Amino acid sequence: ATLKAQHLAKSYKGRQVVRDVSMSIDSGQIVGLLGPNGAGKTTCFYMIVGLVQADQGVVRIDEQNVTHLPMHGRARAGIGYLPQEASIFRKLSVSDNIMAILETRSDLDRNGRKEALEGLLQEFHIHHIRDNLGMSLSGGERRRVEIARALASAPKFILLDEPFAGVDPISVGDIKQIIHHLKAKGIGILITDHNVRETLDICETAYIVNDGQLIAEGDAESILANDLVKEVYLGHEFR
Amino acid sequence: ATLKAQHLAKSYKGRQVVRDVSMSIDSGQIVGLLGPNGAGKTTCFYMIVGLVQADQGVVRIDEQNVTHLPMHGRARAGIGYLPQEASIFRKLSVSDNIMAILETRSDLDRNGRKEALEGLLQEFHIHHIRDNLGMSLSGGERRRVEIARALASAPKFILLDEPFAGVDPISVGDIKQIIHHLKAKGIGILITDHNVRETLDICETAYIVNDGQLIAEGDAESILANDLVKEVYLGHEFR
Amino acid sequence: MIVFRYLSREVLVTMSAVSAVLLVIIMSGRFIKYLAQAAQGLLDPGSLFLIMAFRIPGFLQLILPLGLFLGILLAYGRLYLESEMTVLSATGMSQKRLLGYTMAPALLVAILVAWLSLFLAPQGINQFALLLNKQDTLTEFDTLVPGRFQAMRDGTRVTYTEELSKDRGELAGIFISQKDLSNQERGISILVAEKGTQNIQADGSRYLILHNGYRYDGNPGQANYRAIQYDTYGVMLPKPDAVPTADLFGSDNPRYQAELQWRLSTPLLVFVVTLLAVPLSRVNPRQGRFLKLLPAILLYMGYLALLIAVRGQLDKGKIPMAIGLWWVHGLFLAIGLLLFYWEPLRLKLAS
Amino acid sequence: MVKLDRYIGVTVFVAILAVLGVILGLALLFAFIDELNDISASYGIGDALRFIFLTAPRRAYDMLPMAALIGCLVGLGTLASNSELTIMRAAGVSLSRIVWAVMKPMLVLMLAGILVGEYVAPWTENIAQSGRALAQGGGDSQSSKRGLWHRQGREYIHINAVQPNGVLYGVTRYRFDEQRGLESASFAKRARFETDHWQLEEVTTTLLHPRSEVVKLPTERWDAQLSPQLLNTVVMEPEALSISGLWQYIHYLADQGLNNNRYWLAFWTKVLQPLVTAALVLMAISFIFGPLRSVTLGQRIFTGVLVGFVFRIAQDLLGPSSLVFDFPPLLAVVIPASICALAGVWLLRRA
Repeated sequence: ATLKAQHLAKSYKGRQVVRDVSMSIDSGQIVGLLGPNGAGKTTCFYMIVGLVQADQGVVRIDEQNVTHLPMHGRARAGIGYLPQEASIFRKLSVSDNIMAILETRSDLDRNGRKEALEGLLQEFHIHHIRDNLGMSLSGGERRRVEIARALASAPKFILLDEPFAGVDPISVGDIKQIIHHLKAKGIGILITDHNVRETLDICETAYIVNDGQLIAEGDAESILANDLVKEVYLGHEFR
Repeated sequence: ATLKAQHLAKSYKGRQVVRDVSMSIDSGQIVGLLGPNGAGKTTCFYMIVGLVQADQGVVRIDEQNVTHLPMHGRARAGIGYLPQEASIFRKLSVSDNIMAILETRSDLDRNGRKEALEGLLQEFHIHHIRDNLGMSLSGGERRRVEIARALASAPKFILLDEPFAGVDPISVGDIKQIIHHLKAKGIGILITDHNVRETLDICETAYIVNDGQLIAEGDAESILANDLVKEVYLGHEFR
Repeated sequence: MIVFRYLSREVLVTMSAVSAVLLVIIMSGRFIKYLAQAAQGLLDPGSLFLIMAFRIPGFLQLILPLGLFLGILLAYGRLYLESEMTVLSATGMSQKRLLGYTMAPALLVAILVAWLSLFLAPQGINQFALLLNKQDTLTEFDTLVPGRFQAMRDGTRVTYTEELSKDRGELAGIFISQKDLSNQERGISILVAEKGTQNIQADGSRYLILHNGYRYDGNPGQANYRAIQYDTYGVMLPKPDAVPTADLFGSDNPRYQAELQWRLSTPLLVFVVTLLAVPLSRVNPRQGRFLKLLPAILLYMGYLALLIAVRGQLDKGKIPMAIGLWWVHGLFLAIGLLLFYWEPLRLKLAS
Repeated sequence: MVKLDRYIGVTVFVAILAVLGVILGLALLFAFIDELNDISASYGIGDALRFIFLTAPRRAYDMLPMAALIGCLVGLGTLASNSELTIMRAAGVSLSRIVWAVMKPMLVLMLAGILVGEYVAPWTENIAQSGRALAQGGGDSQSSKRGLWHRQGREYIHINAVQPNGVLYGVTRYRFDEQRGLESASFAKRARFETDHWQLEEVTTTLLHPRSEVVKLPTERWDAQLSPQLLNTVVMEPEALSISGLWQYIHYLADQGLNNNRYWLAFWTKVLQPLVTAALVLMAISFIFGPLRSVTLGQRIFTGVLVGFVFRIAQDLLGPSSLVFDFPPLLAVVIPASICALAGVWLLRRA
């Protein structure tokens, strides 16, 4: 499985936020997306998740075009999304958060749903909060059950939105550990954030787009050694 | 001057978010406030700004109690506030953004008001956008004229809220330059943010609060060497 | 002073947009009713534009203060959402000062609704009433067919006749059934006639004389009846709004004093709602700028409708002309005062 | 798909219930505000409270569609406020599934609401208007609103209120001699119709010529037809009639050759109300919750209130115009419902 987004471009009333952005992500690899805020860094990610409809361009997950389908169509194609804000079902418990979406899975059985429910519960260390409602959880537990549901949708790709934003430095290692778990499950991972240090520390092949056009790509060292990103993004005094 | 907050305590539905936190900040030094999110950092910082009324505790600027009076009184005493979100007058130009608040200064005349307007315009190098409206400026210029307005209130202390929020690594150096500009004027500066590396890099005597109570204090190295903050916040793996 | 002209311009343009929307809405509904009546009986097909033109001040009068309400609610909501009011009061702007800055446009609009309410409403309803009284004194078919059984408004009086004349001023086979005003003279009066003759006055109304009839002043099932054998009897019937006339000040008539208190009451209502909407616009949590709009419209209707209620009870309930309307304005004034002094009571009680 | 369906089901259900509670409270509040110009010292605040609260079971049914639209908007608005809906559809759940999950509690509250309003609203409403009219100005020979005047030979008849049960309330029988001398004025509280004749009850005939007799039972002397169209002009509006009363009345004037299309229209607005509500909220849910952009709850509820009032105006204009031109009454309510339905479908496919 390999997802490709070819020649994405979004225009905003005479200002072209993104022009000619092409990106590819393979299953089992951590791909990053960074750049200035005015650049197509923010808009391109939304054009991939489906929140923002791309005016022109191609979005295909494994030979299946998902450009002009609703967000749920991309979800059935394998595109999962994980926003930064609270996405927990506040009035139903955690086991209801995972089972509620597990019942939508076509390729499961009631024994299969209970087995997968228990597997995700004891897998993400949320087994003790089976009684706590969504609104009762703390931040860490919140994000854990959010990721748990994201995996409970059985996606072939996951689009994380600001994972490292607002986490204490003690939790950054936990976030990296869970993202490495998602790596170990053969599911693609797209990461966008303003914490360039941790993202490049965890991302294998990150991209950098500026003023609409893709300007850089490659490993953490390839970007730290790239001169353009230090000129316009990193600022010569990185790390 | 000397800003003091002795034994601050807030009650939140049976939960003491912050209890008996005492800290002081003097003019000309950059003081930080950090810790876990559940701690009294978030509520306590607002209890210093005045957005959240302190159930128990004392807040006085230079031996003058300013705790339980409206926010504008704290503004007259010298306490200035600068939130993270866009606070620019979108319908007023830059010269109108600075002059609009300059007209509130009691101790001035039109020679002094225009002199201060031109001085603040040429001081932050925003003289070329003196005609551009608020909504037309970019982010950096926005924060620049925001700081210019904050100085146009003539404060003895400034409370920055999430300065390095959503900022590119190239602009953090500019933030350091303007905050050092503020320090060179003998005005106190209180900074709270999640970017611990740059915050401690710029803060002289930072505080650390955990589970309601202050757990640490001192310079960047004193906190980097503190074992409890490494246990609950920074982690044994940070830097 | 830049804050003064800033907030003032925003509030004025916003309230102007809202008042334009509400004005087009109300004028379109009333237009649907007037074009409707003009289609049901072909009443005044050409000058319904003039009819609405006379109905404009009566609508703008009540629309302008609400447009001010939602105006400061929307504009100040805009300033709170985008953190402008936060850094505004974080500099030294007292909420009292905000209430003054907001209070100057309240004075302007108070003058506009004052001159409009005092002058343009009795004039518009006056011209509308004269046109309506002519085109409806000959087009409202107020005269009998003859047909039978015409009734007025309530149903208190009923005039019945079998024939009209060339002058449409003679009658034949008359019977009238009326009550007076209530408790006093509770009895129903009925008159029967062979020949009657109706006379109409150029100024208005109608006066009719009937010949050789009868007169009864008793209730059907009480056994108290009187008979009056007459041969000639002249009755003066009333008319085929009436109170909006001219600005003759509070005289012996309590209805004129009351209507003067209401017309005079609208601008004071503008001031009151202006006081209400300054603290009612604190939508700083960035979670609802459109939330307070419906409670503002509905609460404003609780102001206007209740004011009309006590103004209606001012004449027959004997509410002294210094108590009632100022009682209402004092109620909503108390609301605004409470909302404004919620926080200073916390801060001063803490001391 | 049971946990999500029960989740959104309970949320939308309690949301609609709360909305109906608040709207009913404000409606009764303004009704009490408005009924304060009617007191005749005989009964005021107490009889007011009794009237309003007897009308509450009626008003709840009239509020049910609006409470359903706004209620669903509160359900999906609170669910989408906490970013639960966006991630709910970001996992493979289409919007139509959510629309059905919202619509099932609506169908429960509308199917259950029509029999509640039809079994409980007409009875409590009859008691309400009956007692209110009686203590306010009932038993008088004269009735507010509309009372029927008719003349048979040398006899004059006034009816206080004609009820669509074949019963006439407040029957006055003015019987003059040829000389016009009142040989008998009488009054009847109620009257029943039985095949060949009219039979009056609680009758009081008074006259003093060579007594004031009181007969409580039938008096049969009306060879007059008292035509069903003359009585049909005075019947109360079809709002108060039960649904079965609308059917039986529709077929009651149909046998007499009288036209019955207003009552067919009300019959279909009553019977197909869950359908038109389902289409209205289908289009509203599709239009407001369609785009992925985050919209505040006040803006969602506000724009949905705009939709409901706009289509409310649409049916209000499109009914009278539907039957003045003599179309079938079914398509009158079906065509706008199908327009909202198909528009909601096209909006669903837009997403």
